[PDB]
Amino acid sequence: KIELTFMFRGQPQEQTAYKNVVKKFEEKHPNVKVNIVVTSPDQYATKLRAAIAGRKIPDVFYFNPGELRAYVNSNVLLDITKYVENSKGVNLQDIWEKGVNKYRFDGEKVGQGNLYGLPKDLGPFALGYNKTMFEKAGIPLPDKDKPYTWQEFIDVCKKLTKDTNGDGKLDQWGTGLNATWTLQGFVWSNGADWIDESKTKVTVDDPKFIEALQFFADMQNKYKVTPSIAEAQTLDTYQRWLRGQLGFFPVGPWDLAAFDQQIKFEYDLIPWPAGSTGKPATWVGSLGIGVSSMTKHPKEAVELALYLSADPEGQKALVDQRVQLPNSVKVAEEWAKDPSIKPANKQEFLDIINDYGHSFPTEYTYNGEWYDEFYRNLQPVLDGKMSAEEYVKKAKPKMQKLLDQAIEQEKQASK
Ligand SMILES: OC[C@@H]1O[C@@H](OC[C@@H]2O[C@@H](OC[C@@H]3O[C@@H](O)[C@H](O)[C@H]3O)[C@H](O)[C@H]2O)[C@H](O)[C@H]1O
Ligand SMILES: [Ca+2]
Repeated sequence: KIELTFMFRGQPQEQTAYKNVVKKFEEKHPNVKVNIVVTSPDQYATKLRAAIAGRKIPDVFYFNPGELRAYVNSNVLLDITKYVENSKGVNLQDIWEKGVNKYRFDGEKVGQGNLYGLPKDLGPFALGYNKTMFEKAGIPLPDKDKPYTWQEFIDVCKKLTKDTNGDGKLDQWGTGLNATWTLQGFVWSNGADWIDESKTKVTVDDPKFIEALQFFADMQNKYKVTPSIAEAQTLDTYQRWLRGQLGFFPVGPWDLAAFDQQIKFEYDLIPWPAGSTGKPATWVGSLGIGVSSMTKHPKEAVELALYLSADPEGQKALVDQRVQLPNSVKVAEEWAKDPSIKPANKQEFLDIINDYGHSFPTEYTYNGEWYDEFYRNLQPVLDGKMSAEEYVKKAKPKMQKLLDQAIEQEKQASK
């Protein structure tokens, strides 16, 4: 008799897994029907923005932690605190505190107070390597604790870059990193960031940032340890990693089902190479599961969010289907130690969460437009047509204007 709309995003394997788990919810609650709206990850922001702009908000939906404050100011997210407290058996205290706190807001600041969502997951972005490739090449395996230096990383990547079938053409490469998702770790481990400590000033013109960005671009253009510009256009580097053509590529827990299906070589996880700080860095992602402030069925909507986020049955199903690591800390710790479940160094995911993982800079700001502007015109740097130094000088004032506007807009919307 009750109908809920559940809006979310995922790669094909994630869509299938969540659709399966929603069906399990519907078996458990036969009086609730869940109507699904699902998109690809890149489509999602646009489609959710449109829903909110028209005030036709789905009952339950994914959202970005960087939108939490804006969504509260505009009365988008229901305060679900009391529903979560009253629910049978639920124990959020078992869930990653880092995850739960991203969706708490006390009226002034994030991290404390009322719950406005539940964590879908934590998404530590690890570095994988192709063990099959290393062993066929006779290269000593990477250490699972001590990061490569940047120069050591380039050195091994060069050794891996070769013509393996002897037709005279390179057909295997050290790596092929996507700047959108992998620049951050090089920037951070080199002691830089997109913004200052106060999160109000753009700092991409820091020499440490420039060094990190130029190093990144140089992997393709100078050190030549990646497919060429044309080769990556022909077949993108994620696909080339699946086919066993690349030595190194990132791995998120959401990748595991796709990798189970398509990757035939042995791979394992390692820390990211470290810049001047000598400490590895990468991001820990998260999405929240929120409830529409205007839902006609808040109890059932929170029950769906809880089933996906915290319920041991719903959680076990998601972990079994290899699209995330457990939200329960104790379950995650014994998961990581189970050697029958690969990669062998699953533990690296937990090390990222507990130690060297950072948030995206936009998680700190009222909106992300300032950061999107950095990436919007970045490709000429990546393709060697413009220096890192020249680009960040040009981008910085455009970014700063947008950031200033985000800051002002928060002041206005929170009045
Ligand atoms: O193009 C290959 C894909 O890109 C890289 O992933 C980057 C993006 O991460 C996934 O989203 C993960 C979720 O967002 C996190 O905040 C949350 O913790 C996760 O559930 C998107 O599907 C990707 O576009 C990887 O190399 C590969 O998956
Ligand atoms: Ca060849």
